[PDB]
Amino acid sequence: CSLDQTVAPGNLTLCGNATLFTTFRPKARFIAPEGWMNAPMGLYQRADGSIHAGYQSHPKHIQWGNISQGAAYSSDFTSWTDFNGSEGYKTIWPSQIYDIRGVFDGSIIKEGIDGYPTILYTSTSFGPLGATLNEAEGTETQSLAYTTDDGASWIKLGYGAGQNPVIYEWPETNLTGFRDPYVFQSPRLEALLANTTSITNATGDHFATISGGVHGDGARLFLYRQHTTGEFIKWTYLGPLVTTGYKESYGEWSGNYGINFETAGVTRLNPAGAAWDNGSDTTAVDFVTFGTEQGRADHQNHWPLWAAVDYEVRDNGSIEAVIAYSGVQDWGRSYAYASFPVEGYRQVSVGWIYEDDDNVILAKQFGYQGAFTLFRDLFVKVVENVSPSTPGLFEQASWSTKNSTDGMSVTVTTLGQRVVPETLAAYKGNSTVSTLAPVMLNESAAAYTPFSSQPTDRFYALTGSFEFGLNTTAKAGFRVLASEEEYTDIWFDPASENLTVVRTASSLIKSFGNDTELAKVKLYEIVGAESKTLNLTVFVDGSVIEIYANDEVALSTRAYPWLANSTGAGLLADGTTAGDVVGVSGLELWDGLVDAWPARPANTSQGLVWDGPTAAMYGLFAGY
Amino acid sequence: CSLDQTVAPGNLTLCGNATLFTTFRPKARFIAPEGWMNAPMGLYQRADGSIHAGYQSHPKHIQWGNISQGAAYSSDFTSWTDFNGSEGYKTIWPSQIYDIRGVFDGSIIKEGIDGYPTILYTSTSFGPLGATLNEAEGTETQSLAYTTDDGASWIKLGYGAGQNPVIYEWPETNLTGFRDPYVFQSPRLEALLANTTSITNATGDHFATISGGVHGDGARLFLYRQHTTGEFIKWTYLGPLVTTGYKESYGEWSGNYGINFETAGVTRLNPAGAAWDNGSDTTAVDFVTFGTEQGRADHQNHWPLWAAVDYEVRDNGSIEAVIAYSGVQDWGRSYAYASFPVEGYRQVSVGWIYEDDDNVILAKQFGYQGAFTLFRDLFVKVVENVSPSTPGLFEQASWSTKNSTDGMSVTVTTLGQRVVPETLAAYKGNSTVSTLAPVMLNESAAAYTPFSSQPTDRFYALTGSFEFGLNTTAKAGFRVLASEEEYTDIWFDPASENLTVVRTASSLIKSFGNDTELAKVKLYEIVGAESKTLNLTVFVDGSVIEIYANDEVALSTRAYPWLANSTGAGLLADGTTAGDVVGVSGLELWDGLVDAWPARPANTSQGLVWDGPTAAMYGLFAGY
Ligand SMILES: *[C@@H]1O[C@H](CO)[C@@H](O[C@@H]2O[C@H](CO)[C@@H](O[C@@H]3O[C@H](CO[C@H]4O[C@H](CO[C@H]5O[C@H](CO)[C@@H](O)[C@H](O)[C@@H]5O[C@H]5O[C@H](CO)[C@@H](O)[C@H](O)[C@@H]5O)[C@@H](O)[C@H](O[C@H]5O[C@H](CO)[C@@H](O)[C@H](O)[C@@H]5O)[C@@H]4O)[C@@H](O)[C@H](O[C@H]4O[C@H](CO)[C@@H](O)[C@H](O)[C@@H]4O[C@H]4O[C@H](CO)[C@@H](O)[C@H](O)[C@@H]4O[C@H]4O[C@H](CO)[C@@H](O)[C@H](O)[C@@H]4O)[C@@H]3O)[C@H](O)[C@H]2NC(C)=O)[C@H](O)[C@H]1NC(C)=O
Ligand SMILES: *[C@@H]1O[C@H](CO)[C@@H](O[C@@H]2O[C@H](CO)[C@@H](O[C@@H]3O[C@H](CO[C@H]4O[C@H](CO[C@H]5O[C@H](CO)[C@@H](O)[C@H](O)[C@@H]5O[C@H]5O[C@H](CO)[C@@H](O)[C@H](O)[C@@H]5O)[C@@H](O)[C@H](O[C@H]5O[C@H](CO)[C@@H](O)[C@H](O)[C@@H]5O)[C@@H]4O)[C@@H](O)[C@H](O[C@H]4O[C@H](CO)[C@@H](O)[C@H](O)[C@@H]4O[C@H]4O[C@H](CO)[C@@H](O)[C@H](O)[C@@H]4O[C@H]4O[C@H](CO)[C@@H](O)[C@H](O)[C@@H]4O)[C@@H]3O)[C@H](O)[C@H]2NC(C)=O)[C@H](O)[C@H]1NC(C)=O
Ligand SMILES: *[C@@H]1O[C@H](CO)[C@@H](O[C@@H]2O[C@H](CO)[C@@H](O[C@@H]3O[C@H](CO[C@H]4O[C@H](CO)[C@@H](O)[C@H](O[C@H]5O[C@H](CO)[C@@H](O)[C@H](O)[C@@H]5O)[C@@H]4O)[C@@H](O)[C@H](O[C@H]4O[C@H](CO)[C@@H](O)[C@H](O)[C@@H]4O[C@@H]4O[C@H](CO)[C@@H](O)[C@H](O)[C@@H]4O)[C@@H]3O)[C@H](O)[C@H]2NC(C)=O)[C@H](O)[C@H]1NC(C)=O
Ligand SMILES: *[C@@H]1O[C@H](CO)[C@@H](O[C@@H]2O[C@H](CO)[C@@H](O[C@@H]3O[C@H](CO[C@H]4O[C@H](CO)[C@@H](O)[C@H](O[C@H]5O[C@H](CO)[C@@H](O)[C@H](O)[C@@H]5O)[C@@H]4O)[C@@H](O)[C@H](O[C@H]4O[C@H](CO)[C@@H](O)[C@H](O)[C@@H]4O[C@@H]4O[C@H](CO)[C@@H](O)[C@H](O)[C@@H]4O)[C@@H]3O)[C@H](O)[C@H]2NC(C)=O)[C@H](O)[C@H]1NC(C)=O
Ligand SMILES: OC[C@H]1O[C@@](CO)(OC[C@@]2(OC[C@@]3(O[C@H]4O[C@H](CO)[C@@H](O)[C@H](O)[C@H]4O)O[C@H](CO)[C@@H](O)[C@@H]3O)O[C@H](CO)[C@@H](O)[C@@H]2O)[C@@H](O)[C@@H]1O
Ligand SMILES: OC[C@H]1O[C@@](CO)(OC[C@@]2(OC[C@@]3(O[C@H]4O[C@H](CO)[C@@H](O)[C@H](O)[C@H]4O)O[C@H](CO)[C@@H](O)[C@@H]3O)O[C@H](CO)[C@@H](O)[C@@H]2O)[C@@H](O)[C@@H]1O
Ligand SMILES: *[C@@H]1O[C@H](CO)[C@@H](O)[C@H](O)[C@H]1NC(C)=O
Ligand SMILES: *[C@@H]1O[C@H](CO)[C@@H](O)[C@H](O)[C@H]1NC(C)=O
Ligand SMILES: *[C@@H]1O[C@H](CO)[C@@H](O)[C@H](O)[C@H]1NC(C)=O
Ligand SMILES: *[C@@H]1O[C@H](CO)[C@@H](O)[C@H](O)[C@H]1NC(C)=O
Ligand SMILES: *[C@@H]1O[C@H](CO)[C@@H](O)[C@H](O)[C@H]1NC(C)=O
Ligand SMILES: *[C@@H]1O[C@H](CO)[C@@H](O)[C@H](O)[C@H]1NC(C)=O
Ligand SMILES: *[C@@H]1O[C@H](CO)[C@@H](O)[C@H](O)[C@H]1NC(C)=O
Ligand SMILES: *[C@@H]1O[C@H](CO)[C@@H](O)[C@H](O)[C@H]1NC(C)=O
Ligand SMILES: *[C@@H]1O[C@H](CO)[C@@H](O)[C@H](O)[C@H]1NC(C)=O
Ligand SMILES: *[C@@H]1O[C@H](CO)[C@@H](O)[C@H](O)[C@H]1NC(C)=O
Repeated sequence: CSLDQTVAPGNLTLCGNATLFTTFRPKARFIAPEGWMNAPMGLYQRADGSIHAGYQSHPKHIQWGNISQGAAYSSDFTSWTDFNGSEGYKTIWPSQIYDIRGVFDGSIIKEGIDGYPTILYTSTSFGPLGATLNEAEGTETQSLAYTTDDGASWIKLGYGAGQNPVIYEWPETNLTGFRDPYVFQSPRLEALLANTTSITNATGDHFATISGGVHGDGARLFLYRQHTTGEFIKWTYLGPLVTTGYKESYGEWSGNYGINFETAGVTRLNPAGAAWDNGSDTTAVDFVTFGTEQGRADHQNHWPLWAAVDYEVRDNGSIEAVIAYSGVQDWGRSYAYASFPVEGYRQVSVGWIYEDDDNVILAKQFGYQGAFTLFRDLFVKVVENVSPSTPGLFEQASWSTKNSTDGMSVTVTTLGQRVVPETLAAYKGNSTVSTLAPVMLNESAAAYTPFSSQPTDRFYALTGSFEFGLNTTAKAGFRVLASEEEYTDIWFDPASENLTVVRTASSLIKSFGNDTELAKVKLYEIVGAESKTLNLTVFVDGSVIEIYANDEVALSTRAYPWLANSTGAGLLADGTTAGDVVGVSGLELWDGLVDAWPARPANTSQGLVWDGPTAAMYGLFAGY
Repeated sequence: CSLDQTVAPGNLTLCGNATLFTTFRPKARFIAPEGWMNAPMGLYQRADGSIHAGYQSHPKHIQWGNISQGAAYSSDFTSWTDFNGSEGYKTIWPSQIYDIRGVFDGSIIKEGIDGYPTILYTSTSFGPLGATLNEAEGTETQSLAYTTDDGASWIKLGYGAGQNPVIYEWPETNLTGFRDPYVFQSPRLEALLANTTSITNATGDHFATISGGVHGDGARLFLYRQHTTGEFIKWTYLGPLVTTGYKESYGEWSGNYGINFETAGVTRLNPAGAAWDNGSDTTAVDFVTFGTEQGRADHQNHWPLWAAVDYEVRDNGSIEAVIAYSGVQDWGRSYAYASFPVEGYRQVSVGWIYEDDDNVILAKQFGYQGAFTLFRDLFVKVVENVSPSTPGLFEQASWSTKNSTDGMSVTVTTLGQRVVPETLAAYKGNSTVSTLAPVMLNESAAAYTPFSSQPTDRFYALTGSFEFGLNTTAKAGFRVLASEEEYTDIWFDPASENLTVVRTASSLIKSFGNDTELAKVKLYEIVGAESKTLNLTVFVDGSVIEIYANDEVALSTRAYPWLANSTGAGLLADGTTAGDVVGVSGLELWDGLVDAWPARPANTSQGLVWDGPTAAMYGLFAGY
């Protein structure tokens, strides 16, 4: 096997384990030291202000199995340090009959057992497990563990009656799934339920949702309430919080609700960030975020969605979250978004970006799979003075509209997402920053125009504001990871409202995915404006391309160019003329970003192992 | 609930957990501190000469489950000390996907991994498990662990390819079972296989049997050989060592071979004890000991058997053990005999005595279930100058006969069993010993004649030699645990050759078993003798009654009299007359025996617990 990146790639399947470890690997984001990772889990801000991040982990393997919590910490979301204990960077692992099949996703009770941070997680045991299988009660249960050393280790409650698992009875029959407990406090829900606590006897200050669905009848998010404040064993099922139909879609801007929910969370936001009011803040909005499965033909059958909801109290002392509008958290190769509270009235969200090697052709050669997204502040995005002639504005798809008294302008409300400012500041400050001159794209514009300053490697950020005419048919955007022979094109086409990532030339290596990514972006036209603007920011980090538009739309994807010089970037233009012009301004290149794992050497592989012939006998894990 | 043992028992099912802990509990033998125990395991003589004894254990429960190795040690087989570590008296427990369903029986490689004592044990995982179920490959595998601290703790090899489990492929299809690996060295088998090692490539100095069978086609003992000396991962299947038919019986003296073997072992003995010759000792005999299941209507469907075998070498480099004669290791409520080598050319055997509460009526009230038998030296019993007119002598059922040159006398050979002398010496020396006058049982004999000295509690031993006429129809024996209203009768009836334990009056508590126990005993008549003699020794230890006849026949059973004064003992006589007389001599009572667990308080209960509703969901363990 040749690793010569100045010539065409050979047959890379002949290369040894982890021989391509550094070739495509992100350096500026959260990623496991090696091996398989998936969903973020156990996220919390520790007492010292640092962030604890857990993740679903299978060290020394490149497929899922024996799933455990790997963990690390950071003071700024950006520069991280691994925990190191008796199980390396793992801090929770399968060890008991109730969780031996996997320590699945879980979330944090900050003041839990004996006052310590406490995780409620899905403990899995034997049997068919999956939304398309005939799962039985007991295969997925919910269990507790607590930490006396700020996440270096966790102590599980004992197995048995009145101990672990703490939630095991299915709340309804024929579930498609029963996992991913999300624990949260909610002055809002407490106020809504306060007149019904005699019906249920549940008066605790923590709520928990469990994600699932019902066979043949769509997804469900089940709401539990802690029975008594300061006691963590008894959780009382109230009722279904979110109920959607079998492969129901709210429309083109909203993905598809599939057959089963995963990793669902509940939050309340206002324009500044997290809102902890009881309903009295008229600017605050209740949101649910959730993954759905089997409602999508590609992207591992997974949609990471969100919905704004209006809560209604049922007669039996439960809550119906009625969906008001519904959107997409990320349109690309990401899933399993977890959100958590951060000091200063913030709610921060992070997800998992999977690879684009679904046939597992070069996974062993990588020696790892997966990374996180960047950490994102959630908030209510409010756009004032929106023109009523904005096309499709009153579909109110993934946004709400409020007319002015005179009917001449509209206020638009939707979910806002932006990269946490700590990361943007660290990235910019550690990079070589080039502030680029504005560019008018007209009849003289080439299809591709390289920036006047170029990246030096596969670790950079780009930003720009693209000003379009209101009736434009021109397209513009950014080309990244570019040489003559390999490149990835990020286009926005205002006439169709489509942001695309064209990957037909992303790599000479043909086994990686090359399908076109697509997001919908609504340019809310402002009253009196004779143009409409797209603010586009792109992070390039090894193989990750993570795109943000207007602090609203996110699209994560993957590109794996072979050639060492496929690092360039610049502007894309199509159909720009003397009359149909695209003005690009606020252009900036940040070359280098940050080394996110300063204590790690370049190659943190420990090799790969095979579980042997028993893996197929047990039938639980691939074994590699 | 009343614990008044001076009046009739009330409804004892109303009593709390462990309220009857001391009432019926053995004090002079190996028993767990509390809870459930079954099979002995991991038996070995440590480097300091002490004995390490493991056992199948489920603390704080009174039914089987989460099965683990509990352990203790002794310098003399008699006075024991518990290990105490992070898991109390447990030293191996379910902890990995491959053994999470139970750490089943295993045996010791004394010089194993890195020179340390090493256990090869059955590691169980999920799925139907049992001889009457449809078990699949992987549910029972065989795994290694080693100890660096003389049995205080064990370190398992890692899970995976080339590590644990080390034996997982079924050697034949449709097995009824695949467990209880018995590792042993054998100069005999090495010599027999030495000319065939090119066929198999297996040249190690350790052999291992695995116990099982084939659906519809009887039991099997599978023989493996360590592939290479000093290496413990690779074990090569040679072939079936013992093959018996579906519920085949060798006859009235031999139990029934059932459908599946459990806890099988292989040894070689001579008249003095263990034999380590290569075949050159003409006095040595090869033996297999084994449990069988589903060949018996009662006694938990279990026979603990043994067979003398003659080894034949197969063309494919394996061994057929052809059964020469076949007997019973214990005729009562015991099973799961394990044997192990002890210094001074000894092979020592010990089994598990279960309770007689098969409907689980008072198990919670006990707070424990099970004990060991006494430890027994195995040897070849040889009886010289046997008269050819001994009835049924040439059936050669569970013995062999060799005629003298002149045909006027016979040498009889069979398996000998006797209590280890360390235990007999300690028992006698710590007891109040009464040497009783000989008694002729004739026309004046009462049905029951109390001994001139009486026991003071339920912990004593009796011995006597009963001399019968060659054509007697009289019966005699011992009554034990006796008051006016409760008693247990041990009879021998030479005319039928039956040793019985009649338990119709054993207890006023009606929920315990009351069926009559039965053993066959052959009194080998000596040339020139005008009488035949039964040497009968009985140990009474709480509820255990353990009977030995002629250092050959063993019968363990249970009696649970309620009354505090049901402790007496004496002679039984039936049909003795002026002409048909039974002479009893060598009579001795040992009152008190030994406190086998001197560091333990009287009540070592830690209470009982319930696993909760998930026990029924997982379906593996009762949960209590
Ligand atoms: C099948 O069998 C399995 C094996 O038996 C079984 O698993 C075992 O289950 C039991 C029962 O649930 C578990 O026991 C619990 O353990 C908890 C602690 O767990 C952590 O620590 C242990 C032991 O720690 C040591 O040993 C290891 C090994 O050598 C070392 O690594 C450590 O350094 C440490 O060593 C020191 O201590 C040793 C002696 O113990 C010394 O020898 C040594 O020199 C050192 O000094 C670890 O083994 C655990 O690891 C395992 O589990 C983790 C996950 O948790 C895994 O990641 C890991 O891989 C291992 O599998 C773990 O790290 C105990 O806290 C717990 O005791 C509490 O609960 C019980 C009730 O259940 C009470 O009786 C008890 O009193 C305790 O409750 C009190 O305290 C807590 C807080 O401390 C309070 O919340 C509570 O309210 C209560 O308060 C009381 O006291 C207060 C203070 O005084 C007072 O204020 C209050 O008022 C009140 O009175 C319990 O002992 C055991 O860990 C499992 N073991 C394993 C290996 O899994 C399995 O379940 C069975 N399966 C089935 C299906 O049945
Ligand atoms: C799902 O995930 C699970 C979790 O990841 C996974 O289970 C884990 O599997 C791994 C991999 O198999 C296991 O790792 C092995 O561990 C062996 C030791 O195991 C014992 O000790 C550990 C750790 O001990 C400490 O930590 C605990 C907890 O705090 C304390 O209680 C102890 O006191 C002790 O603490 C000290 O050390 C800590 C740091 O480690 C310090 O922080 C602390 O301050 C103290 O100083 C225990 O956790 C184990 O307990 C568990 O298992 C037991 C049963 O074994 C249970 O009863 C218990 O409940 C727990 O479950 C246990 O007690 C290692 O020996 C082993 O490493 C050897 O093998 C690997 C290859 O596999 C080699 O890479 C490595 O080099 C070692 O091999 C060398 O050494 C041996 C002899 O020592 C030689 O035989 C060998 O040939 C080789 O020799 C080499 O070195 C020689 C010397 O230099 C040289 O001469 C030679 O030439 C040669 O070079 C390995 O690390 C891990 O234990 C499992 N953990 C658990 C919790 O189960 C599970 O499998 C996964 N499942 C699936 C389906 O995938
Ligand atoms: C003495 O020791 C015991 C341990 O053995 C210990 O714990 C008790 O253990 C017994 C079992 O021995 C448990 O009994 C079972 O209880 C089930 C119902 O339990 C519910 O109601 C109870 C009564 O109010 C509550 O106490 C329970 O609370 C505990 O558990 C919950 C979790 O559910 C936990 O949140 C709490 O904190 C408590 O820990 C609980 O709410 C019964 O379903 C079960 O019934 C079986 O057994 C009966 C008697 O044999 C039958 O009548 C039933 O039909 C059924 O048995 C059948 O058996 C067949 C054959 O196997 C099978 O095929 C059928 O399907 C069926 O199962 C049983 O009665 C008891 O709950 C438990 N108590 C606890 C934990 O508090 C004691 O605490 C200990 N005492 C002391 C003082 O220490
Ligand atoms: C690089 O990293 C790997 C870990 O990923 C590590 O270990 C190797 O891992 C691979 C899997 O990635 C193993 O491959 C499998 O091997 C099976 C046969 O193995 C036997 O032959 C080998 C070749 O001589 C031996 O090396 C093996 O020895 C080891 O294992 C034994 C225990 O059996 C142990 O005693 C020894 O000590 C060694 O540890 C062993 O004797 C194959 O059956 C298996 O085949 C599957 O995959 C193929 C390729 O995809 C297909 O062609 C097959 O059809 C089959 O896949 C199918 O998949 C579908 C879909 O899932 C399924 O439905 C079908 O049923 C079917 O399964 C596979 O090839 C490899 O054995 C293992 N090597 C080891 C442990 O040494 C490497 O060591 C590491 N390299 C380095 C240098 O570190
Ligand atoms: O680690 C468990 C936690 O992860 C979640 C959230 O993702 O559950 C994920 C889940 O499967 C993930 C898995 O499967 C996906 O990809 C497959 C191949 O394209 C596709 O067929 C599946 O429909 C899709 O779910 O991802 C990897 C491959 O990327 C694959 O090996 C995994 O199965 O994990 C559970 C058990 O595998 C599944 O039920 C579940 O969908 C969260 O819900 C869990 O807590
Ligand atoms: O601990 C596992 C090791 O023990 C052995 C040797 O005994 O396997 C025993 C075994 O079952 C023991 C068990 O069942 C017996 O009693 C039942 C009730 O009378 C009867 O129906 C069964 O046929 C008989 O096997 O004993 C207790 C009750 O005394 C009961 O709970 C147990 O099942 O353990 C395995 C799993 O339970 C069985 O497959 C096996 O027969 C040894 O072979 C194991 O290493
Ligand atoms: C990039 O590398 C390729 C292969 O070495 C080469 O053909 C090309 O000219 C290089 N330079 C570029 C794209 O500027
Ligand atoms: C409360 O009512 C809802 C709507 O009928 C139902 O789905 C839920 O199961 C009920 N909650 C209970 C029974 O706890
Ligand atoms: C909102 O404004 C638009 C444009 O003026 C108008 O068509 C629509 O009827 C208004 N809606 C309401 C509720 O007044
Ligand atoms: C570089 O990044 C580090 C780690 O995130 C950060 O702490 C530091 O402030 C950055 N340097 C700058 C902004 O000069
Ligand atoms: C824009 O995207 C939609 C999917 O939402 C698709 O149907 C349509 O064809 C696209 N149009 C163009 C011009 O890209
Ligand atoms: C034994 O105890 C019972 C009940 O207290 C009593 O009736 C009997 O007389 C006692 N004495 C004996 C058997 O010698
Ligand atoms: C050796 O021969 C015997 C008798 O045919 C057979 O049962 C056994 O499986 C053979 N051993 C092998 C194939 O290893
Ligand atoms: C053994 O001795 C008996 C009695 O003398 C005789 O009947 C029998 O035939 C003898 N057997 C042999 C093999 O000589
Ligand atoms: C009493 O028993 C102990 C423990 O088995 C033993 O060591 C001691 O020798 C015995 N006492 C005698 C024989 O006097
Ligand atoms: C002796 O035991 C056998 C069972 O081996 C039985 O068939 C026979 O009836 C018994 N006879 C007497 C008199 O007890």
